Amino acid sequence: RTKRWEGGYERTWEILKEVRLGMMRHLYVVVDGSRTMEDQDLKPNRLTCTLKLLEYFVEEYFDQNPISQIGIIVTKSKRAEKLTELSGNPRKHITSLKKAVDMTCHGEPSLYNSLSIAMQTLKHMPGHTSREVLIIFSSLTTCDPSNIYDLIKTLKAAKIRVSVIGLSAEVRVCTVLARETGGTYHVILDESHYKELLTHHVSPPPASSSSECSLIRMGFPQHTIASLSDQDAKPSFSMAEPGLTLGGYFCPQCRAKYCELPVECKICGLTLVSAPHLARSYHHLFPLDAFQEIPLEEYNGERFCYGCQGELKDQHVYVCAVCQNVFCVDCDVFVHDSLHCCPGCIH
Amino acid sequence: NVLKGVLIECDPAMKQFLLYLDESNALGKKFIIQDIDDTHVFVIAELVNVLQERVGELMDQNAFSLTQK
Amino acid sequence: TKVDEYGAKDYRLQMPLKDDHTSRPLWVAPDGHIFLEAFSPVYKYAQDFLVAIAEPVCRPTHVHEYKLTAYSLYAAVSVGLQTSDITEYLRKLSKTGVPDGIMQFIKLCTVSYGKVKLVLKHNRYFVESCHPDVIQHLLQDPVIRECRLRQTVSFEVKQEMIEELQKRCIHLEYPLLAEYDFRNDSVNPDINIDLKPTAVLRPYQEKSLRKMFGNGRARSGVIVLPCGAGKSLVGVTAACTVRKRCLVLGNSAVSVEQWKAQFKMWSTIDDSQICRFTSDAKDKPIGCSVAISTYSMLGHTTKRSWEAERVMEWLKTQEWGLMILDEVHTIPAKMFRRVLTIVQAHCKLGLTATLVREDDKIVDLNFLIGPKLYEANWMELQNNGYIAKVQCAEVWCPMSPEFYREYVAIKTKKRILLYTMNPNKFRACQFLIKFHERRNDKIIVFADNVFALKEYAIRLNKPYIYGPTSQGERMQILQNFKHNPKINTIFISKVGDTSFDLPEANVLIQISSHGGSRRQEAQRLGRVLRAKKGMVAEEYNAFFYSLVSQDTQEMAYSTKRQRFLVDQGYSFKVITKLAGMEEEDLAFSTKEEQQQLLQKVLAAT
Ligand SMILES: [Zn+2]
Ligand SMILES: [Zn+2]
Ligand SMILES: [Zn+2]
Repeated sequence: RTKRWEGGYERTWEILKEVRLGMMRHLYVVVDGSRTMEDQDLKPNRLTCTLKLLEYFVEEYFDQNPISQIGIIVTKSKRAEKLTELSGNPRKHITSLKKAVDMTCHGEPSLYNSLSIAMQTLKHMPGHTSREVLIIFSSLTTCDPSNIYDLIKTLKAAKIRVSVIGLSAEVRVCTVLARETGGTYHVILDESHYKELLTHHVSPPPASSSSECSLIRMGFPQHTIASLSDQDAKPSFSMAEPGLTLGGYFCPQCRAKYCELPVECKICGLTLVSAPHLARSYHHLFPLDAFQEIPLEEYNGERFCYGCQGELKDQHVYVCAVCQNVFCVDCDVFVHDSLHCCPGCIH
Repeated sequence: NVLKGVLIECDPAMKQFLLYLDESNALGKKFIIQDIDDTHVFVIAELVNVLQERVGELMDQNAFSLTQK
Repeated sequence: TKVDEYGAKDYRLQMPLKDDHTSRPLWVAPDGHIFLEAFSPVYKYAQDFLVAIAEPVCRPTHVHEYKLTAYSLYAAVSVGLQTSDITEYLRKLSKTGVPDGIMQFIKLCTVSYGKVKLVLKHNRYFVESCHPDVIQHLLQDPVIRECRLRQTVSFEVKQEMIEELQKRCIHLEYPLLAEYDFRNDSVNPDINIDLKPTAVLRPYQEKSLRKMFGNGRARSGVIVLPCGAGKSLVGVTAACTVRKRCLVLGNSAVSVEQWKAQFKMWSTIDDSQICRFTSDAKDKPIGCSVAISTYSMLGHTTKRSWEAERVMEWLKTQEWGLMILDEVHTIPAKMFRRVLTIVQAHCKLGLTATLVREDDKIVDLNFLIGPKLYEANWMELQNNGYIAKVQCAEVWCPMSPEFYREYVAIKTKKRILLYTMNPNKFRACQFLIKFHERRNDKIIVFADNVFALKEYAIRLNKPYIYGPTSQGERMQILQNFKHNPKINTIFISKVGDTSFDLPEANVLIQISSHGGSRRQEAQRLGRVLRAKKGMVAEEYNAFFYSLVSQDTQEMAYSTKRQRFLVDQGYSFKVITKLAGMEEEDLAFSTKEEQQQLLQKVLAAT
């Protein structure tokens, strides 16, 4: 047996050559606090990446569904702890996330305890509200005190929509949990896939044939202020060390003044909300019809794009199905993504 | 009395060297008018140029001559 | 030859700029200097190629610098590279072509190889050349005929004159080939030693060995590897490769012990098969094949002991397949170089962590042993984690006024002591020690002058180590320092940097040095280069501080001394003051304390 050096020098350089939608929804975000969260699985630290993107998702969740509320649970060392109960305040959740960036990130998570803690909370929720859970699964191993299939059957019976997002893992329990409950299980392909998946989850869940509709009693109070510079005022503190309130909303039953809306009654257990918050969801009820593509110029004499009055620099163009106005890809994307209405159809 | 001249302030190491220079008569003249302070002395205005030159020389005496080495 | 209005040498009249110079990352200067864009896409290939054909000068982060030399060109031919091969690839890499002055220079150095070869047989040394006529002109000087003893033609040469002849052969433009065909050698019996699979070989180690073993014949020369880079393993691996009787020589008995442990640790060889020919210890060297000794023993100029003479005569008569020389920077010494004439060795391999010395004898290694077979890029090893990231620093300790007053007054050697001992340097070390001690960092203090070493260590109530300290006391202190949590620093004299196996430490403070010498500086730094139990290269866990007295000769020596480290790429961050030293309780807080020490310092007489 001769050594590798008998052949010669390496000469490395020689290689070179010359549907119905559930409007109101209650969702709990489940996040692993397990050892794998400290792993630099993506470019940034997975814990930092997931928390940073969750702050965006939390804000967008309320931004697309004001009447909704969100909750967050952290699960580590076989335990599951409710980081923040269901609430309408993204800033409170986001504040907890910024704090959670320094979490111990030690131990093994428990899906069973995470789901059961959520179910013990979501079981008392009303029937009209869409009960949901979002699971950010990081470490494919998860300890459980009992057979998860019973809990899954209980989740179906409890009508709690569960959807799992697996990071670098395609787990069996998550597969069956999602598809049996009717939810979806997805895995992070890349940062864009993660951003896309959370963005997709912001959409209200499509109503299942097993889902039933219900009415809900709701309160629409009016903000009230002192008459003029601390005159005829009504001194009071906010219900949210609460400071004094110069002006704020009320409740016909609570008669307690509030600084921030929409919120659930702290007393009556009834939702208080302003009329624009409801209209913020009506785009779900008025889905915008897609504009037909005309990437070629197709002899369209309108050199300027109707939406942006700019000459179309590329072979990508769209025309409306009703008003027949012409819009460039940036206008069509912005219209379908942000405006949700056809400018010409408004006429 | 009152005395003409120039004041110079520097760290006490240089201040000692300055005192040493006339104490040793390196420049041959008692250019220090008086001991003002641990970092301050008053000196004759005409000798400040060779004094500054001797300080410059002292650095080269205590510094490596890079000279493209 | 050509200089612009500015001091820079210009070469517009010497070489053009190629059409795709932006893609080509290299320049070739007519004076032999070479530059390489370290950030270029082909840097990897260019680095290997330039390490193969040139001598590295500087290897900083963005642009490396190399220069061509006959020895480096011989090494290129030693790996089979033809003049056309190096020229063609150099031209391809060069964004400004190849200057004809260098091309013709390369021609001469390339054709001046393979012509003459030196070989030894039956304890006799023969100079062979393929061409028969070359001998007639090469012998035209009587120095060769007096050196000569009273195809492939050859003649025998007087052993004692081989050194003189070999040095002449270089300036005579006919270097002697030293390839040893240990594979096709039945005259010298092979030894039953192999590298046990426990040994792990790193890429740089493998590269250096592959370059040394360019073919089935071992090439003589010097390998430069840091102590932390496992130079010992390369030596052991080379012996396991040669499989023939080999002689290892260390600069100290401690090194001889280290080599024995390393051979047992890495090779299948048994303890009885290894002998440590030393005056202090005996293993019946004649009883085994592998021998280990020191230059002081074999190079000994005075009368040998009768018993040691027995082994030495046996050593003299036996032929050594491989001769491993450790810390060869000492080899050019008048006595140490004699060892090369005393011992008969087929191939000689030199190893050292600091191939630098203040005398102009370092270049003798090219003819005494051979060209640089390899030289590790210390920054690359840090980037690869093989070496600890050391955040070197230079603390500019301001000298005290009453000290400067005397320092400037006293021009004799006594000023070395006064610049070495002052309250600010003292307080700075005490502060850095306290800080790193309370930081739970192992600290090694280094000094030269024993007077300052003692007065510092006693005032700091810490154990010092120096020459007359017996080996038992010396090692007992190291064991306490390593294991006892209540001790975290040791004050070592030159004994620690000259030659030793000191336990690795996170921090090192050098309060005194022999001078602006590069060798001792890199030897001292070598002690902290060892990777720790759980460090990472980006952690900057290792530290190295040089304490210098401002406005003193120490400044000159320190900057002069750092030359080799800055050339390797280390950044000597200057520290003018340390925050907290103003409030931390430290010695010499009052002028009377300073006066008392100064008085005793003056008492040194
Ligand atoms: Zn109410
Ligand atoms: Zn447009
Ligand atoms: Zn439209």
